[PDB]
Amino acid sequence: SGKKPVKVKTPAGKEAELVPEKVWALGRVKIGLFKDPETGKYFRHKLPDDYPI
DNA sequence: GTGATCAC
DNA sequence: GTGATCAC
Repeated sequence: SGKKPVKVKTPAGKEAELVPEKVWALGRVKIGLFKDPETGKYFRHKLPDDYPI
């Protein structure tokens, strides 16, 4: 089932509400792996500090 | 330079 | 084998 959506900036520079595929703690910083739906390309982006890991 | 992850 | 993600 999907992860909680999160507002990210895409590598194109638009804000999108996207569902990460995978999330983890990068040391203290929470990181998600996202796919830009329009372009199909993967990118990583910081998650909120309270985001469920 | 570290810490984890995986599409490339 | 590693770029790229952040705050420290």
